[PDB]
Formats: sequence, C-alpha cells, structure tokens
Amino acid sequence: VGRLIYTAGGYFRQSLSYLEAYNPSNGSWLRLADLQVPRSGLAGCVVGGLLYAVGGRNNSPDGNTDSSALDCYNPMTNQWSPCASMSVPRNRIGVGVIDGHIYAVGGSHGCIHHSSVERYEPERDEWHLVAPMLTRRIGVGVAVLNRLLYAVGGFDGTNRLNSAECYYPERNEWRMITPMNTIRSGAGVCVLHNCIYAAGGYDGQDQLNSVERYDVETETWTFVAPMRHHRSALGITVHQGKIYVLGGYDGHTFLDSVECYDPDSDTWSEVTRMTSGRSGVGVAVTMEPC
Amino acid sequence: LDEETGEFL
Repeated sequence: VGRLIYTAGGYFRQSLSYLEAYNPSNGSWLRLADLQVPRSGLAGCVVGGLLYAVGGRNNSPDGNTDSSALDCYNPMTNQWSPCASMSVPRNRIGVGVIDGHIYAVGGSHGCIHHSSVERYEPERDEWHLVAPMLTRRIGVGVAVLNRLLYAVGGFDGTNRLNSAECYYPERNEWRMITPMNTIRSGAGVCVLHNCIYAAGGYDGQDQLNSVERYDVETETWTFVAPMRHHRSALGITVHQGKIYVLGGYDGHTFLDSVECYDPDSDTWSEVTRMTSGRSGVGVAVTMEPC
Repeated sequence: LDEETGEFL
C-alpha cells in the first residue's frame, strides 16, 4: 500500500494553491491538482480515503479573504470538489476527525477570534455547530486520540496560550486539561501512541524548536527531543509510527525542510525537503493517486 | 510581518 503525505496550500509571498504529495518509501514528490482557491492557515484531514482542505485565508496582493470553504480531493481522479461550507470563515483553523466526522475548531474571521466548533458529516454533506471551546483560539493545534478531541495552545485575541482542552463527544462538553510547559501559538499538534504532541509554534518571543507530549492517562506534559529547525505555522502528520513536520516560518525564511521524529530513539532527522519553502500548509495522509 | 506565520501585514 502506497500512502503519501499530502501538503495543500501554504504561503510564500502570497497564499498558495499547491497540492503536492511526498512518498516516504522512495523520497519522491508529485505535484497534483491545484486548489481551486489559494489558501494558507488551512488544515487538512482524511476521511474515507478522501483528502479535505478546511478553512484558511487567501492572503493575496489585492486583499485578505478568510475562508469557510471545505474542499475535497479524490486521489483516484486527481480532482477537487467543493463541499458544504462552514458556518463561518476560519483562518488558522484546527481540524480533527472522530469516527468519520470532521471537526473544525476555532480560527479567525477578520479581527474575530472563534471559540466556536462545528462538525461535518461527509455522506450527508452537512455542517452543524457543536459545543464551543472554553477558550477562543486561533493558530490552535488539534488532534484526536481514543475518540476524544484535543485543542492545544493558540491565541485568544490578547495572549498566546499554553492552555489546552479536550472535547468529549457523548457529552458535547469541553474540559480544560493540564496546560503545556510552553506557550505555543501556531504549533503542529498530532497524536503518536498514547500521547498528544505539540511541536514548534511561537511563544511570543521566538519561533520554537521544542516539542512536548501529553500523556492522556497521566495528564502530564513532557519534553522530548527538539526539532533541528525552529518553526511556527508548520504542517504536521503521523505516518507509520513517526511524526513528520513540514515547512513553517523560523523568523528568517520559509522552510522547505521536512523532519521526521522517531519515538523509539527520541531523535529527529531531515528526510526530505519540499519543492519550495512555505508556511501555513494543510497536511494529511492517504492513498497515492491514479 | 506576522512572526507566527511569516505572512505580510
């Protein structure tokens, strides 16, 4: 089975429409069908083998347009198809999937910082609002573990956050969890084994290379080995037991570097580089095209 | 420049 790491959108000089896929097995990259509308600050996810691009904002030379769009990419056809749009535009959004349903979390609309959250049902092609977070969060990292949704860090409109919370579906309720050891907005958040990882981000002073993980059983946050490159607004995903971080901004350039974290050895390594440096991409894993 | 994203503005 040839599953690839897909990266959609992003930013460099302006928001981008690129859709490219990386194959860890042979190190090759493929440029696929461009997004219908350029966008950065979006989030990506996969359901039923289909790739979804959610929210973001088109920061172009002529303006800034926050997106409420949900678009679907089918590897079998290499075509994008529009889906029902969200209730509100959500730039610097966080996304997570629970039992085939897409959760859109926080994000911004102009100067508005959302605490609202909504859930998408693919087969029915409908969005519905669920309980809002206890905190307004943009640049929020989201991940799912054991059918529970976690919203980590971000910016509430006034301060960057080290706080995090969890959503319990059966009770449509959010509960704060132990806060991170570091304030992080724009971090990459994913799940590996039984922990929620938060990598990189911005603490208000510098882009970060530190990485910490939350044990959902012990409720503690522990630092692991730091990435080689400090990065914020990075893309992140997990493939075959390892974490992959893609691009981001390090306060100097838009990174094209892609690092891989091996939990067994607690080490990061440079595995490849994107075709061009960029930040604010959406990332997910699914079957190769054709 | 947005220090978190690198984007202009």
